[PDB]
Amino acid sequence: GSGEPREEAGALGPAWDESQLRSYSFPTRPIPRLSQSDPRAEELIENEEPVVLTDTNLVYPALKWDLEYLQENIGNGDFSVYSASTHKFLYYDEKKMANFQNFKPRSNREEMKFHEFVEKLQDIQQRGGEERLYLQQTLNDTVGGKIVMDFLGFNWNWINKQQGKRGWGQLTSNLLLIGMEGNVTPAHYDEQQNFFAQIKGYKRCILFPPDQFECLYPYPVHHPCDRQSQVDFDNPDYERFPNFQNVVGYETVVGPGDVLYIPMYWWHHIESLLNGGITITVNFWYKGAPTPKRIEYPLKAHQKVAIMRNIEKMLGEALGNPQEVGPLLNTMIKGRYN
Amino acid sequence: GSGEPREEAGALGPAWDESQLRSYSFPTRPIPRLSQSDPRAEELIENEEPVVLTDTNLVYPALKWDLEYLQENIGNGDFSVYSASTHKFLYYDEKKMANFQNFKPRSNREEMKFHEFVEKLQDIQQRGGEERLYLQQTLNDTVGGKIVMDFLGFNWNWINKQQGKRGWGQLTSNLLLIGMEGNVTPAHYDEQQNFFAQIKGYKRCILFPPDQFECLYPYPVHHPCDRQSQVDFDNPDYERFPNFQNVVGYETVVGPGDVLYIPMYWWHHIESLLNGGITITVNFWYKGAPTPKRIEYPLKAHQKVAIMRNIEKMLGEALGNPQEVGPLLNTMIKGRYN
Repeated sequence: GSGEPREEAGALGPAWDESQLRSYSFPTRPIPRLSQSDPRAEELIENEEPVVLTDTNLVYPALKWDLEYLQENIGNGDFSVYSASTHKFLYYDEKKMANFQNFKPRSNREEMKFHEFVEKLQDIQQRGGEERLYLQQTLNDTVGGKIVMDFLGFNWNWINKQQGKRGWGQLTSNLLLIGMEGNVTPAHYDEQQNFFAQIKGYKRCILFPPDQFECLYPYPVHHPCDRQSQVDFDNPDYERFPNFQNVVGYETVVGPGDVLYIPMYWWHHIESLLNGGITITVNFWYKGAPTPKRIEYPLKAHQKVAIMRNIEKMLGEALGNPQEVGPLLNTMIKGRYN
Repeated sequence: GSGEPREEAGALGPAWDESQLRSYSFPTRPIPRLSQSDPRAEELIENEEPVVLTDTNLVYPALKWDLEYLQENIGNGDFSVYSASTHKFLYYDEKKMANFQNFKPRSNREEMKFHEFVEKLQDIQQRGGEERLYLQQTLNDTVGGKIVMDFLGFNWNWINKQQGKRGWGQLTSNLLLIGMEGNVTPAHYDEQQNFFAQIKGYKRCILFPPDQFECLYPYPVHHPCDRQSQVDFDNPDYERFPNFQNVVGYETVVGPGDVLYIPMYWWHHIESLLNGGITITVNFWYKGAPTPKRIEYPLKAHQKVAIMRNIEKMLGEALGNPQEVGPLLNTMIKGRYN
C-alpha cells in the first residue's frame, strides 16, 4: 500500500521499514509521488486529488531544524502542547461540550515554553512510552531571529503560485508540528486545501475520498468530535459501522523534503512511524476557491457532505436543542425512506 | 369509540347502528358533541382540538337537499366526479407523477353534468356494488337560482365570527360532496382549519393528532400521494409500519345538522356508513392564522411536521432529483443517529 521503503542517499539504508507501520483492517493504493514541474501534479491538484510533491523546496531552510536547534533559536513564547495517554490523539472542540454534557475529554492541552516541552518529552523517553505529546503552534509567534530567517527561506513564490493558479482564497492557518514515535491522529476531515511540509522524521498518511462518507461515519455535527470518524481503526466495530469493511484509501509515507496535497473534505489519518524518532512538519491550510453559482448535476460528494452538514445545523437551530436532531431524522425516515 | 347511536326524533329509531361501521385495528375516543354557545367549544377550537358543533345552522337551508332536488335546481355545470373500483378512494396530485414514474393511479376523475352523475350513480345501485363514485364540486358554479338562495341561507355570521375570532386567514376552499354507502377516503392531513357541514346521510370521522406522525407514516413529500398515510387501514402491514400498533384516534359520527372542526395538520379518515344511503356534505377550508414570529419551545407537533416537510422539499431542490432524497437521509443517519 505504502510501497517499498525509499533508499536513503549515500547508502544510508532503507528510509523506514514495514515493521514501523501500524496494522489496519483495509486495503490502500499509493498516492503518486511527483515533481512540481510535472504537468500531472498540477493536474491532480486541480482535480482535487492528492499528490506528494518531492521537489518544491517549500521548506528547504527548515530541513535542518531539530529539538536542540529549535529550543536554542526560538523565543520563550507559549507553545500549545497536546498530550494523550496513548498513541491516539483525541482532539476536540470545546465550544460544543455543552451539547454533549456526558462527553469526557481524553486529550489535555497545556501551554508551556519550548524547553519545558523538550523536557517532559525526554522524560517520557527515559521512564517510558506512557504519554505521547504533540506540540502544535502557529508560525506568527515572533520567535528567534534565526527561525524568522528560515520562515523567510520557505519557497513562497511556489506556494503562492498555487493559492492563485488554483483560485483558492486566504491562507486560513499555518502550524508547526513536532511529535513522537507512534503518534496517531485518528482519521478526520477539513473543509480546506491542505499542504503538509514534512521536515524531520517520516509520517504515514492515509486518505479517503469524500465519497467514503458512508463507511467512515463522522460524529454528529454538534458533537465536540465533529468531523472525525467514530470508528476505532485499531478495533473496528463492524456491528455499528458495517460499511467500514468497504473502506479503501490512498496512502503514502512522507519524508524530509516532501509536500503532500490533501484536497479539502478528504479524510486524512496521520501517524509518526514507530521507532522513527521525532517528526517535525509545517502545515498550510488555504480556504477553498469560492463555489461557482452555477451548480452542475449530479453533485460531487463534498457538495452532499455540505448539504448534510447544513441540514444538521439547521435542525439544531429549528428544534432549539441539538439532541433532538437524531430523533427527528429517524421519525422522518422510519417507514418512509427506510 | 363512536358511542351508542343517537335516537332519531319522533321515535324514528336509532340514527345508525354498529354493523354500519367498518372494522379497524385500533382504539378510539369520542370527539365531544357540543353547542356553539357552549364556552368549551370555543375553547377546543382555540386549542386546535376537534369538536362537533350540533346547533350552528351553518347549513340549515341545505338540509332539504337531495338528488332529485339538486339535479332539478342546479345549472348544467361541470361536476368533477371521482370514481374508484372499491370503497377506498385513492386521490392523488398529478403535478407529482413525474417524480414517481412507476406510480399507477387508481382513482379516475371524470367531468360530467349533474344528471349524468345521478345516472351512473343509480346504475351501480341496480347492477351492483362495483364502483363507488364521489362528486366533489366548489360552491361558485353559478348554479340554479334555487341553490344560490340556499347557499345564501347558510349561517355566514357564525362561520365568519370564527374566521376572525380565531385569527385565521382567507377561506381557501369550499366544496360540496355527495357520496354513496361505504365510501372511504383513507386517512390524510391538510395544513388548514376544517369545518365539515354534514347534510344528508351519516359520516364516520376518525382523527389522529399531528403527534401521531410516527405511527401513520405519510408518503414522501414528493410523492403523488403526499400527505396520506401509507398504511392500508383494512390490512396494516406491521412489518413495515410497526408503530401503527400504537395509533389511537378520536372518532365520531356526523349527521344532518352537525359541523365538525378538524384542526389543521390533524389526520382525518372519512367513511359514509354502510347501508346508510347517499351522503351530502359541504366543507370549508380556512388558511391558518399567520404564525407568530416568536417561537416558543419546545415546538408543537405540527411545527416539526412543517420542518420535516421543508427539509424534504429542500433536498428535492438541492440534489436536483426527489429520488435521491431517501438515499441521502439514510447515509446521514446510518451509524450516526441510528
